[PDB]
Amino acid sequence: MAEFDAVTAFADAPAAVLSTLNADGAPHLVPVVFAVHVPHVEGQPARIYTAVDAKRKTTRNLRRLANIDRDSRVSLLVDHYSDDWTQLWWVRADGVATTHHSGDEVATGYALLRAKYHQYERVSLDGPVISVEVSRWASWQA
Amino acid sequence: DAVTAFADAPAAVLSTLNADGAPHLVPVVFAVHVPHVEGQPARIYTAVDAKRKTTRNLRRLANIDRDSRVSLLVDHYSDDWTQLWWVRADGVATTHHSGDEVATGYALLRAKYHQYERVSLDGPVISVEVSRWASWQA
Ligand SMILES: C[C@H](OP(=O)(O)OC[C@@H](O)[C@@H](O)[C@@H](O)Cn1c2nc(=O)[nH]c(=O)c-2cc2ccc(O)cc21)C(=O)N[C@@H](CCC(=O)N[C@@H](CCC(=O)O)C(=O)O)C(=O)O
Ligand code: NA
Repeated sequence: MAEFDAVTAFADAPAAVLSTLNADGAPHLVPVVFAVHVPHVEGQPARIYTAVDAKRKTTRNLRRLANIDRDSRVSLLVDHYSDDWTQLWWVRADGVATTHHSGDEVATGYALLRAKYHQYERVSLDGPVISVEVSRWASWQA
Repeated sequence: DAVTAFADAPAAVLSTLNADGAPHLVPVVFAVHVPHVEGQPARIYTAVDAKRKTTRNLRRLANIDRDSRVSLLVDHYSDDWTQLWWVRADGVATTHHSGDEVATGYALLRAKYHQYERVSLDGPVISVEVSRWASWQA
């Protein structure tokens, strides 16, 4: 951990990269917007929420190629890049992802995303929510 | 042109596998060489440079030496969500502690980043041969 508040810096950033494992164990990367929920009690883990944008579809037809549901281990990285290399920093969060189609976690993820991103005033939230339980934080600065 | 967009971007995220199989992520500056040779994969180079670090024996190198399979992502983010795009390169990485690929990587890095003009590079270079490209734009 570098000497800044890594969780706040990660939380305040608008975009992160999400890494999941393919079926054959190879890495896979997608960008995400997200919102961090900081623990209520000391010792409890942070959780990170991201929603998947969904078009209206049949309940059991369309399929997703990549797997979280098969392997749940994920990592998320926020980088602050600048052409001025003195201003570089990053924060990584490693954890376990769970996909939710209804229930508390969907409601919580939509609410937190709406609170963070003004854009969701005009972009609907209709898809499933991935919740990541963070087990390790790392950070670095220039 | 996904490949050119990726190549021109200043930074990417690199994913490697830890010993236990779990994903590891670190940001990188990089340079892409597309050979002008039919069937040759694109090659991405990144180095262990002078940005502050405690060791040159970084975790991502140990990972690559264990399991060569990597992915790298360029994201183009904007507050205007109409301007979003990303490009992902999946491939096979090799670490180089000496030899031709070290000099090739340093040279391509310097050609792209003015910031490296006056930096002495002497850490290892990773080269990645891309097996697949993927892309999306808003
Ligand atoms: C021990 C070591 O830590 P360190 O000396 O603090 O490493 C700091 C480097 O990651 C740091 O110099 C680079 O990220 C800087 N850096 C670049 N550094 C470069 O050398 N080359 C680049 O192209 C580069 C680009 C870049 C762009 C954006 C940015 O924000 C930073 C960038 C290490 O192994 N680092 C890892 C990342 C941290 C890590 O994984 N640590 C372990 C714990 C340490 C251990 O394994 O015991 C963990 O969290 O599991 C690595 O770089 O692969
Ligand atoms: Na709370």
